[PDB]
Amino acid sequence: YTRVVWCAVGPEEQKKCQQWSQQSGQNVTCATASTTDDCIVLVLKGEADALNLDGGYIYTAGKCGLVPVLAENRKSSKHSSLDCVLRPTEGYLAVAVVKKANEGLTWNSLKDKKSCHTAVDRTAGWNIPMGLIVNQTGSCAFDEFFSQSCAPGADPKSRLCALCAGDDQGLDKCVPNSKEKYYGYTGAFRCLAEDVGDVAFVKNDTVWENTNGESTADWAKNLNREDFRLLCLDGTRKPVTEAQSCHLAVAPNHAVVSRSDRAAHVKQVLLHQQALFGKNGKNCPDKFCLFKSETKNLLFNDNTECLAKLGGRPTYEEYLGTEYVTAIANLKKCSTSPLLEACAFLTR
Amino acid sequence: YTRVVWCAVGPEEQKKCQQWSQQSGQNVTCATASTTDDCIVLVLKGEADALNLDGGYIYTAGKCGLVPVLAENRKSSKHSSLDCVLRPTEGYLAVAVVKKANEGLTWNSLKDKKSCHTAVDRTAGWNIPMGLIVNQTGSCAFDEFFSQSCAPGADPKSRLCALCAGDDQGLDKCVPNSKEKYYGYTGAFRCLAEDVGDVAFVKNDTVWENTNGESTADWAKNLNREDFRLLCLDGTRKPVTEAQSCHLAVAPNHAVVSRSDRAAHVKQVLLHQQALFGKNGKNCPDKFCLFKSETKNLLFNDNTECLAKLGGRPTYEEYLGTEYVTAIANLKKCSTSPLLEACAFLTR
Ligand SMILES: *[C@@H]1O[C@H](CO)[C@@H](O[C@@H]2O[C@H](CO)[C@@H](O[C@@H]3O[C@H](CO)[C@@H](O)[C@H](O)[C@@H]3O)[C@H](O)[C@H]2NC(C)=O)[C@H](O)[C@H]1NC(C)=O
Ligand SMILES: *[C@@H]1O[C@H](CO)[C@@H](O[C@@H]2O[C@H](CO)[C@@H](O[C@@H]3O[C@H](CO)[C@@H](O)[C@H](O)[C@@H]3O)[C@H](O)[C@H]2NC(C)=O)[C@H](O)[C@H]1NC(C)=O
Ligand SMILES: *[C@@H]1O[C@H](CO)[C@@H](O[C@@H]2O[C@H](CO)[C@@H](O[C@@H]3O[C@H](CO)[C@@H](O)[C@H](O)[C@@H]3O)[C@H](O)[C@H]2NC(C)=O)[C@H](O)[C@H]1NC(C)=O
Ligand SMILES: *[C@@H]1O[C@H](CO)[C@@H](O)[C@H](O)[C@H]1NC(C)=O
Ligand SMILES: *[C@@H]1O[C@H](CO)[C@@H](O)[C@H](O)[C@H]1NC(C)=O
Ligand SMILES: [Fe+3]
Ligand SMILES: [Fe+3]
Repeated sequence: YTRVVWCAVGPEEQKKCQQWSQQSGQNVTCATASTTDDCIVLVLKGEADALNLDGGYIYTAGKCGLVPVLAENRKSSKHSSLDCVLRPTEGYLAVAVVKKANEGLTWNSLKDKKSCHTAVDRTAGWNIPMGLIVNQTGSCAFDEFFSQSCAPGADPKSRLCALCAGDDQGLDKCVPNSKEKYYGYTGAFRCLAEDVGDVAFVKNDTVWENTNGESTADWAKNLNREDFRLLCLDGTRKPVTEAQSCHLAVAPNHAVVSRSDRAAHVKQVLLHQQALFGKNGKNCPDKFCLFKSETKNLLFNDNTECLAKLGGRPTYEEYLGTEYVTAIANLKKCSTSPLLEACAFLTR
Repeated sequence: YTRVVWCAVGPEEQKKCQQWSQQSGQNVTCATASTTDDCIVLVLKGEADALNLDGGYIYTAGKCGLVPVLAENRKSSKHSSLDCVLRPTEGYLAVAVVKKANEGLTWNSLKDKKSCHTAVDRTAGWNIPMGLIVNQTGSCAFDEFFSQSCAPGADPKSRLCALCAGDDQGLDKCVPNSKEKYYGYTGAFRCLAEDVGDVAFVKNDTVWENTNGESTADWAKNLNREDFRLLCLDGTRKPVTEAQSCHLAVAPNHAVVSRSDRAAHVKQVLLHQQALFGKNGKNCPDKFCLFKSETKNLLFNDNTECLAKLGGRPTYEEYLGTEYVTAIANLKKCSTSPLLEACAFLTR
């Protein structure tokens, strides 16, 4: 079994993964589930080997005994010296984003507003904001804080899914995959853009990448980053240019996880797939580009330069950092997740 | 070591080999094992010298350090001028064959149909089809693709062996030798003919040789090649007459393999045995015919005119060709062979 089985979340990821397999000569093959949690179960059971996860999902994989292998790396501010694969990773910036023409809306007037979330359990979409809201209100009732939300992966019957749109035909509302119109960094921003929500919980990069002709998609085509502001924790609003002083927190980068027994194999194969199909890939763009989709962050973020090595011998705890682990642990006391309950005994 | 020890797969091949030995004055001697893999292990151990193999099996022999000696050669379309032994080899046409009266069945509707295979690891039976299926689906789960199969050599407990019938008393179901009813080119076609399966993976020649009174066997006696069609890769069906435009791939011809140290010896001896017992053999048909069995392609294909010389100094790679080698290597990423694991350990 030299093939590395990649877990694709949803049918759009599955098409890119099938492409990847064909061009990889089955050095990579595809399993699919409708959700990230399902894919974490596939890797647990050895029906799949790996997938690239948001840090919040890495927490779930970690509790279930999976390990981080390689981290997403985007273009930094300084070094063009060190190779991308050896270059220190820079955490992305979790921001709350509002329309500039919705004056009166601050961090402190968020209660019973409409929210857009990348999905439940994701770092910028959910762990960071809802962690802060629960901590500030001293209440576990984050499910009643917003009047209405789109938070893919929530209970589809609840107000947390009220604003989710699903497919073109409106099927699979609130399913935490890319077939849901408002799923992900893209989808949550599109949710704020089409004014379905008052606030979107996304990362700094998402705002830039979908404004001022930077995206070619018809909803994002004619968007100006002047029509948007960033809610800061100090109550103030600011332009999207001052993310560095107006962000909720710094997220650890999306990273690949595997079973321990498969990590070395998965690492070696990916370093080589990156060399062939990465940013400066021998076979990118004529054959296949690993880090490009229909600008819909399939398998990897489209802004991924390469997958980088980590420190020596890292656990999910070391990778995410003690602080973000404690913030997650605390928010999770207000909830139960099936996978966290199922796997709880492994790290207790 | 002037004796050439021939490896016979199964007891029917052993009877023909013993006959051959007797008539050869022990210029040829017989070893037997129950499977082709077992026979390749005998040659590895020096407990035998040689046998005639399908190209897929030649890949396994090759990885275990064996070399090709002489190729099967059947009647071509053009030259009756050049001697058979000097005449370029053409190589056979791997086809998917259906009943014409199973309308709706194309290459693209094959999933969870019933399949018939010559055996696991054979070129037309397995490598070509399952290579294409795995590449198209981007999945290594070829074992779950068909609902049920007969693929001799598969796990006898699995669905890949579900349709295999064994011997007349039903013993040794799925054993990859001629005692299994649906073993080989003949057996896989008989599997389609008796409607045990919806598709058979065989070569062009097998269809012709068992239809329109061409075979005298009771299952093949009353078969019309109008009641059969060829699945093409472009989705279309076609008559068995247009194999040239409706084939999965071109297979390298079955060929004799030996240890490197034994190739020249085995070559010299066989050229002479062919002269005595081949198609226009001095002693064929009054004493012994090397290229005739009880219509069971024993040791050699019955459609073999002679064994032909190869180009100067060919490896298994050069003989099978870079493209078919790549296809095999890629399908083998989805599997593990103990024999290939052992041989990697003891060729390095
Ligand atoms: C699919 O994966 C295989 C397995 O890794 C890839 O082929 C392998 O590529 C490596 C690295 O380039 C080769 O290693 C080389 O060894 C030679 C010494 O013989 C050295 O000169 C090179 O510097 C390098 O270390 C290796 O030959 C090769 N392995 C095999 C088994 O073929 C292949 O590129 C991948 N294909 C795709 C489409 O991803
Ligand atoms: C917030 O997100 C945006 C989008 O990722 C970040 O803007 C990016 O900033 C970097 C500098 O750190 C720019 O990199 C430059 O790339 C060009 C070539 O593309 C090159 O000429 C320079 O050498 C440099 O490396 C990048 O262009 C820019 N992206 C966009 C679309 O404006 C920004 O850094 C993030 N903000 C914070 C505070 O982290
Ligand atoms: C698919 O397989 C069939 C069966 O092997 C092939 O048909 C065979 O074609 C050969 C050579 O073209 C025929 O030989 C011919 O024999 C006559 C005299 O017997 C001679 O005048 C010709 O010059 C030629 O040598 C052979 O009889 C025929 N066999 C049958 C049973 O039909 C067919 O060629 C293969 N298809 C492709 C596309 O390769
Ligand atoms: C696998 O399929 C794709 C398209 O279907 C093709 O481009 C690729 O070369 C195929 N691989 C092989 C080994 O044929
Ligand atoms: C057997 O081999 C010897 C030695 O090469 C040769 O002279 C003889 O003609 C052969 N006999 C048969 C039956 O092939
Ligand atoms: Fe994230
Ligand atoms: Fe064959």
